[PDB]
Amino acid sequence: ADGIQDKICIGYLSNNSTDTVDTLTENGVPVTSSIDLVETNHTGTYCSLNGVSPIHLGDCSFEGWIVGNPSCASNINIREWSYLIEDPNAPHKLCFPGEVDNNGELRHLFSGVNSFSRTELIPPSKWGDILEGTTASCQNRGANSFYRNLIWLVNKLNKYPVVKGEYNNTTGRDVLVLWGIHHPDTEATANKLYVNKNPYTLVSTKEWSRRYELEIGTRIGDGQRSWMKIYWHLMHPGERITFESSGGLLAPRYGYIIEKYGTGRIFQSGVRLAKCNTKCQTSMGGINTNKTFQNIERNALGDCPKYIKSGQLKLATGLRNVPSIVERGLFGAIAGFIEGGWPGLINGWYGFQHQNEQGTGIAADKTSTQKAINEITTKINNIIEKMNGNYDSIRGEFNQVEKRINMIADRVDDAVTDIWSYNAKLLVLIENDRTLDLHDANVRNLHEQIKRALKDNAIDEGDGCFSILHKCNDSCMETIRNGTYNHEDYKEESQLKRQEIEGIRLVPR
Amino acid sequence: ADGIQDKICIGYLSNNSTDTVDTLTENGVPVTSSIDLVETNHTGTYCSLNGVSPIHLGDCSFEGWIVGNPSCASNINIREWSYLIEDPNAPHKLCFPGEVDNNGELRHLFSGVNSFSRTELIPPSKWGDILEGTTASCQNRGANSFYRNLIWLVNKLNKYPVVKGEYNNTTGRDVLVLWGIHHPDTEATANKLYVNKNPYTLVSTKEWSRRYELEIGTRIGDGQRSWMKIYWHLMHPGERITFESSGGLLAPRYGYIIEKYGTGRIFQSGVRLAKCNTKCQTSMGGINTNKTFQNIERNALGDCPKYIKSGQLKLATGLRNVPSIVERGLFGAIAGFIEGGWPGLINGWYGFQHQNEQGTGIAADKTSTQKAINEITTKINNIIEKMNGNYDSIRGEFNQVEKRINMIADRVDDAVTDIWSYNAKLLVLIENDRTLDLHDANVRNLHEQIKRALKDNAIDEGDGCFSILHKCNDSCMETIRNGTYNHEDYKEESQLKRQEIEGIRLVPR
Amino acid sequence: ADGIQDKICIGYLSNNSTDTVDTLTENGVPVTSSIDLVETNHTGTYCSLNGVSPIHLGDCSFEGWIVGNPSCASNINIREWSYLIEDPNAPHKLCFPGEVDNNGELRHLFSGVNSFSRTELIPPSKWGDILEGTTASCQNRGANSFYRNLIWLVNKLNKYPVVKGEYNNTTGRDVLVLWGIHHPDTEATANKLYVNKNPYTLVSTKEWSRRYELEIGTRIGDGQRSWMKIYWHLMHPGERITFESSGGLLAPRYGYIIEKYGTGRIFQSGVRLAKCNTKCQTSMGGINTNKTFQNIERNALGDCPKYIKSGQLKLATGLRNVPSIVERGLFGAIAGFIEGGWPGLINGWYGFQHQNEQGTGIAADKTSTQKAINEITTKINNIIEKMNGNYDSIRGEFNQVEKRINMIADRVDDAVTDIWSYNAKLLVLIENDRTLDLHDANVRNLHEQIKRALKDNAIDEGDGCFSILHKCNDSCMETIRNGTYNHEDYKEESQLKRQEIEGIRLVPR
Ligand SMILES: *[C@@H]1O[C@H](CO)[C@@H](O[C@@H]2O[C@H](CO)[C@@H](O)[C@H](O)[C@H]2NC(C)=O)[C@H](O)[C@H]1NC(C)=O
Ligand SMILES: *[C@@H]1O[C@H](CO)[C@@H](O[C@@H]2O[C@H](CO)[C@@H](O)[C@H](O)[C@H]2NC(C)=O)[C@H](O)[C@H]1NC(C)=O
Ligand SMILES: *[C@@H]1O[C@H](CO)[C@@H](O[C@@H]2O[C@H](CO)[C@@H](O)[C@H](O)[C@H]2NC(C)=O)[C@H](O)[C@H]1NC(C)=O
Ligand SMILES: *[C@@H]1O[C@H](CO)[C@@H](O)[C@H](O)[C@H]1NC(C)=O
Ligand SMILES: *[C@@H]1O[C@H](CO)[C@@H](O)[C@H](O)[C@H]1NC(C)=O
Ligand SMILES: *[C@@H]1O[C@H](CO)[C@@H](O)[C@H](O)[C@H]1NC(C)=O
Repeated sequence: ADGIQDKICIGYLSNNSTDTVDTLTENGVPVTSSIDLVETNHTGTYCSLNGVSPIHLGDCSFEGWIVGNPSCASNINIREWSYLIEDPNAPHKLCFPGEVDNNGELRHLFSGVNSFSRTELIPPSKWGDILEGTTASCQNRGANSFYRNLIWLVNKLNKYPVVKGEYNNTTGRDVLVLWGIHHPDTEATANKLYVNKNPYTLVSTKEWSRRYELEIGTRIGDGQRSWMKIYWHLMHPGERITFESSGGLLAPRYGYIIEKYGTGRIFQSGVRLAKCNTKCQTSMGGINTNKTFQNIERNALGDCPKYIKSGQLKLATGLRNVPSIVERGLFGAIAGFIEGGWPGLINGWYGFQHQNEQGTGIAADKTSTQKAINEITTKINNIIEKMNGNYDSIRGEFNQVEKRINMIADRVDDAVTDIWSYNAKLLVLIENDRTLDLHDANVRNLHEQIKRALKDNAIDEGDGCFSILHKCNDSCMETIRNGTYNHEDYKEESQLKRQEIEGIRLVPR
Repeated sequence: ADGIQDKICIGYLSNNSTDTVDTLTENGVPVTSSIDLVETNHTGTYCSLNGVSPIHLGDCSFEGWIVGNPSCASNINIREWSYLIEDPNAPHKLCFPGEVDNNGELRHLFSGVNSFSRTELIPPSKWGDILEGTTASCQNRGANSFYRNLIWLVNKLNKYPVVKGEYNNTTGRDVLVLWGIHHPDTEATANKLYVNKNPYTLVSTKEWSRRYELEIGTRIGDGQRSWMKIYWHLMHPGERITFESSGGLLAPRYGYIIEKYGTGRIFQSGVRLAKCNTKCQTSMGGINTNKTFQNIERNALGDCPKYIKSGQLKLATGLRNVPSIVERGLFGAIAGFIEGGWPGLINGWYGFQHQNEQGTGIAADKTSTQKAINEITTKINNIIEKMNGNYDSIRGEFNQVEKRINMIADRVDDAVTDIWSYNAKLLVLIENDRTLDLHDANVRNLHEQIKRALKDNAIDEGDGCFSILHKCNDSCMETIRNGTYNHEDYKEESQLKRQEIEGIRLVPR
Repeated sequence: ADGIQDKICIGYLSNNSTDTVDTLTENGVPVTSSIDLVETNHTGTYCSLNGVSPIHLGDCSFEGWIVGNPSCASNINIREWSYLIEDPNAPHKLCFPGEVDNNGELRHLFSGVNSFSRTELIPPSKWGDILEGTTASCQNRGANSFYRNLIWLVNKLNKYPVVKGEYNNTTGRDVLVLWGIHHPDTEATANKLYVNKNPYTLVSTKEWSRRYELEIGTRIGDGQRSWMKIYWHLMHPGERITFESSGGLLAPRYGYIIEKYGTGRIFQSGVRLAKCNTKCQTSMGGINTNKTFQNIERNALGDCPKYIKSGQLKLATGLRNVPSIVERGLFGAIAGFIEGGWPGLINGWYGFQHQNEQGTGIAADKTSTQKAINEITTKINNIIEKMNGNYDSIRGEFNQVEKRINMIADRVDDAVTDIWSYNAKLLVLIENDRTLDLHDANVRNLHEQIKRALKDNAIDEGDGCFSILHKCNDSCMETIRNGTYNHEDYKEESQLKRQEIEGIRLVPR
């Protein structure tokens, strides 16, 4: 074949790429590397959350558990929980027919509590010459009993003196106090249990006072015609609460001393509780990741990636080194192998390819490729580390009659997810174009430094290569790659060669 | 005239620019085309919403309609609605002076409902040896009557036996049950209507229980001194509800089986209900658009563009082809005509203008321009189609005494709008710079490919044009345009011409 | 030193930088100037808010103030407030033991009130033949007294006739109406004060009706064993309210006409009230800035920068004029002085540096720099001026029992702040890359312009400079700078010089 000038090319060195990204302007762009911004894996189980175990309520509802239905696990030894797991259809709810007042708010406050201790508020003896009602509805191991937290005060010897009890919160923390009223199905039952005419109960702190009378009538709860209503109050430190009754009162025995609460979630049973720990629990499973987005489950609690409605989002890190870059004046070469291999993050080289009489080869330019790795590392770290806010669900606990406020809370969570989801999808598409164009600008900048060093000693072939107008052996090549080439040294030889080339004619003149 | 070299210019072809955009860095930039991102057109009427008609409550309030004020249109035949339209001063509210308990919640749940069916819960005969009170306050076809949904139980022959009724929700769906209590103005009226001393009403499900006694005294509603309180509960499947009364109960007759509810809005009357269908209904009119933003009305319901506080936002799609582009080394030509017309999205071509002895002309480069159309299309489709979230108002239904929560919910809607408003205004400005810059970059790329083809056979005039150093007739120009021109074919002629040009002296040596 | 050709260099003229910023891809980039996007300075005091004074409740709680505890300053003369400052341990609350119903809602609506006036609802005479109860718990002006806004109706001559009174809202505005019920500690006290058996109060509008009976028993408030409960209603124009009692009513005397309410905040005492005015009040102090973000305090009210969780964010405006730009083909010079000084926005100039046999000098290119100032100004103004939404806290007032809605509101506030926080941090990083890159493109364009004018009469040195192939005295330099230089003028000279330099040999041939 005809003789050819020695040649040096500046551009990309990499292997063949398989994995593509999308950019705002282009689809299915092959690049040498990328990262996934979205977490899709999870444990598929309920785990501890940041070292703190949840409580699985098993066969019991929250209400049954918190009031102390003796068919439920006692909470005498509980110290903390991160979240609760509850069976919507748990069999053991309130053992004796009744309801809990404001129980959506109570669920929300006990969804997680970081410091919890059950405490005896008032000893059973304080109420005086009374006895304690028990019921087959609320059995303890086959014996008739009652909620662990309350005392059903009833007549002794057919008398019911006025009873009184009080509790001062001296614990230095918040204390949950529970009490109730039993409403008889008949006047006969009321007369029998409580004796006194027009029984009343009066409960007060220095901030509020409530008075309760009996609401007589037949109800349709299972296993009883009468009915109980349960009430609660969270006392701040220094509060005082007093109870007085001539009949009806289900007296407070045990309360809960609680600190750092409302910090959990009531998740639904089904998914299994496993021995494991995660920094982000969702209803599908626990997530352990350094990714800042997840597309698994909107219902999430803890140190979480933001949920987004998205498929995977691949953030380009490497090079667009495909055959067609030549149409933009860029050079690239493909090679299964180099030496010291390819850099991890960008997979991985700006560099040179040469040809002279001694042969061919490729060589990386470490200094420029390092500035690129730094720029890419800086970009990725800024996108990731600046997302340092709070991204678990915006969510509350609500009961059956709180549909409006439940709906609006869930909508605001959805609206916040919509802003994040669009922003994430666009940032990635935009930044992918900017990263690919950044690699191009970098190699073009290297190409211009070479152009500048070669001056009139080389023809710019417009494809990222230079044809050198003198003999350029491996030592010459290495002076070009290492920035020490001096065009003066070869001026005589180069002007003679340029003259010779200028005179060649494809069709004879 | 003096001799001139044949010439080819690479750049923009288009007609005159009638369309200006703003960019992050410049105002009033003329471009050959853009698209509007914000919808400003609407029907000015209330329409069907994605195939589902609303209900115009006409001269009735929601309360009147829902309890069945006989002056209001029966809902016996209604099966569904997308939203409600209500006159805030409708004359027909509760016909007999009264109130509906928790009516904000009730409004919110009935704002729209996908499957609705009225149902007779309990036959009027079940209540026993009672009669039914009617009233001139509630006339039906001129006759004294009562709400369709309730039965005013009163004595028969100066007897009022205890009445009982119950309803088992066996429907597989949610059942709204309504009931009330009448509170006499005097003990005399209470004795006359209900007979029994201290009459009571007891209503209960297995989940809750309420007991109601009469609250006697004169009220100020129009046409009556007495007063009614209406109450409701939404039963889930399997629930059971019982009624018992010795006087005062306004007994349940008709309830409503409902599925997929709380999905609507209660819009205010004034704007007219037209025969039409839209995917997004606002209080101003229906919006039928593929735009993703609207600036018409914040109160919007359905598959909606997100409401933003903004003027129109023009996204540039076409070319910055103005005379001043030459200051940045770019060529452009303005033509009222080109064979085959201009492309739709960019309203302009990348391409060529030429001059030689045969004459002058312009020609589109189809390959480059097509690549641009793909890029702009992909860009637009991303910006638009990635916004597939839920952008109608974050809003609820609240009554007069629910001001705080209403205020808060509205502020959240507004803050969400403030996020999207800024994001939209800025994205457009930013993306317009990118788009106009991308077009430049694309024609600079063409110009460079030609530069590379012509090599030393053309002088780069720095204005987008090359002065060709040989005769280049139409055939030769087509080889340049179609990428087959071979500089070697004209090497002798081009060298001779260059030598001649270098020898010329404007001012004689 | 050897003879050198005359030279002109195109690029940046400025002083040493001393100012750094970060970009998405690089940290600590020295720039000639930047601006701070985040406000960090505040008054450290409570000020008037946009000309409207707050109210410092001093040693009274809001309840105590609004009901008119005589220990609290009278609000007879108040016309408005922008916000309230309250001691959470204020000693003067309700002077007689009691509670205010729905007091969190009340706090929220009175948090700031733009038009307020106290008004006499019902003259004391209306209630008929009763006397006014007073108490040492509520002393005023040396004597037992009672709340300013209420009258404790008690018997006269051991009779308590049924009292009645009404108020019609004909103010055209909303009117806050307060009433109460006294609950005796004993039957003996009830029979003594009110005489009648089973005393009742009936309070009704045309929209609702409430009946209150006495709740007898001993409470634990300081200084009294009985208890009062206080109620309110906000009447819209046209509303009518009626009161009737046979014992217990604390009758309404003064109410409040209000307009544009719910607009404030209840800040906590501590920070002192000062004679100042600002547009944005935070719990840390007043903020008077045109910046659109602040990192001072999340609890902020008014015309506010958005609170973000961020350090300072420095937006690049000036030039990246550092020695290493020459590696990217760019020229810059550093100088202390230039005729007329540096432009303030970018600090300072695109321009020229020359050298010939008359000496060396720099000169600004005013036309290209002004374009850059316009571009940056336009950028800044878009970023700032398009943030014209509402950015103070998403917040409400709640009482102690309203923990869940308070937590959820505060969470929404936080999640909105999290969006703006990430967005502001990224946007500054991204725009800084784009600003410095824009300045680079601008000077490269000026350089290309000069390149085009010099044509073959100059050697492009690839560092921003041109070696001119002829003598170019200062007049010649000036024709280059002002775009009148004509290469034809120096063609003969330049070709002779080029041919000379081509023949020179560093090592003799
Ligand atoms: C709860 O606290 C109160 C104080 O608020 C206690 O009542 C005081 O009891 C002391 C004697 O221990 C008396 O000297 C005071 O006169 C009482 N003060 C008041 C204001 O009533 C009460 O004993 C404490 N209750 C419990 C269960 O410990
Ligand atoms: C509502 O459901 C209850 C419970 O299924 C029905 O009461 C049952 O009625 C049958 C027929 O008389 C008796 O044999 C059962 O013993 C009853 N069960 C209970 C638990 O009482 C009741 O009839 C249903 N009511 C209506 C109106 O459908
Ligand atoms: C409040 O308004 C009511 C309703 O307008 C007034 O009651 C009317 O008083 C007029 C004038 O004396 C009578 O002729 C009407 O018959 C009344 N109508 C009704 C329905 O009551 C009442 O006087 C007003 N109250 C006050 C204190 O101004
Ligand atoms: C550059 O390469 C030449 C040839 O290998 C070598 O002799 C010289 O030391 C190198 N200079 C630098 C700075 O590495
Ligand atoms: C390009 O134009 C030349 C000159 O007219 C023509 O003969 C040739 O076939 C064309 N080639 C292509 C690839 O269109
Ligand atoms: C440019 O420079 C020349 C020489 O200094 C001067 O005479 C002339 O007026 C200038 N031209 C313009 C257009 O400013």
